[PDB]
Amino acid sequence: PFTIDSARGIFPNTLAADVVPATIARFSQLNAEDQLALIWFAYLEMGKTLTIAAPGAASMQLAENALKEIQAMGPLQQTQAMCDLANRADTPLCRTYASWSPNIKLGFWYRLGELMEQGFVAPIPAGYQLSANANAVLATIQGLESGQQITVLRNAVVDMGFTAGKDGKRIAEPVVPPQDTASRTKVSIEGVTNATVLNYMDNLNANDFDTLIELFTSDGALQPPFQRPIVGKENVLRFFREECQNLKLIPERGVTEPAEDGFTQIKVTGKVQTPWFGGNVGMNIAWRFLLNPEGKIFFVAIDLLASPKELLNF
Ligand SMILES: CC1=C(/C=C/C(C)=C/C=C/C(C)=C/C=C/C=C(C)/C=C/C=C(C)/C=C/C2=C(C)C(=O)CCC2(C)C)C(C)(C)CCC1=O
Ligand SMILES: [Cl-]
Repeated sequence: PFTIDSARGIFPNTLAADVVPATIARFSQLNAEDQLALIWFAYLEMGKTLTIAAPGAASMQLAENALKEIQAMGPLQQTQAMCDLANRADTPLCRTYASWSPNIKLGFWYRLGELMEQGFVAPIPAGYQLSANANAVLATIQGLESGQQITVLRNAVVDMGFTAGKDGKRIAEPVVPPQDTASRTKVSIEGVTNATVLNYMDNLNANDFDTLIELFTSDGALQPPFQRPIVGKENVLRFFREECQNLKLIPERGVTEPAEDGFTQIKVTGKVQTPWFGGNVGMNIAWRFLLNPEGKIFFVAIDLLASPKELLNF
């Protein structure tokens, strides 16, 4: 209850799926052309059983100029551009890409994937064989749960491009209006009646970010899977609006314990669906909340769990 960074240690029994950042770190080592081929291979294979939702209209408009620029290039330059992104080279295209929210980056690649499939953008060379390191990276990915697989792909997409500057322009999709109060569902969590936790889940499921942020302490933080804590209301609200639209949180069960100085720690496990996959992928998630004496959120971590055996009382 003293520092955000120390709160990261609550519920240390929770086995997170650290194969995901392990696998990203291996992937990130690879030659850029192998990075692109590996993801193309993983995307095609995944596409046999799992269809990516179409990118939204707003997102596509925001990426349109950059997409058109690539499509207008000669094939060799197309491949160079894609390699630039994967290598995190400093180019205008890479800087533009880095200004984008994850969803806009994902929609940019969705479009390129389609164009590569159709042959209008330079495809991976015919009969391309992955490097030794890359083949093993792909094998690891394909052995993971689908929730882990899609998190690897997202993290690979988000990592591309080049950031120059701390206060650079941030482009995101427009913010959706909150769900009308009448049509809102309420979660039920075995063992957990805590109104802060329940309001957290319900407000996020309604896209009600302005209500959600009011649950947090001024200095409070939210820690997304495999990322550092996002600290303070401005940054946490920004993150909700840019990256947390249209989720479906399906918490199942939890456990509630005292913490130092009148705090309460609560762990919840359940599933989450992203709008990119809907009900076809349920990620196994834990939430770990540290609530202050008045019930506001000082810290919440969201963990992708190593396996379903990590869900409480499987
Ligand atoms: C790149 C590339 C390609 C294309 C690749 C493509 C098109 C790839 C597309 C990949 C896609 C669309 C991946 C989407 C992943 C989304 C996830 C993991 C969302 C998780 C959300 C969670 C857990 C949120 C949970 C949360 C909860 C519960 C909270 O309580 C608080 C909020 C928080 C957010 C933390 C080609 C195929 C063209 C080949 C070349 C190439 O390189
Ligand atoms: Cl998402």
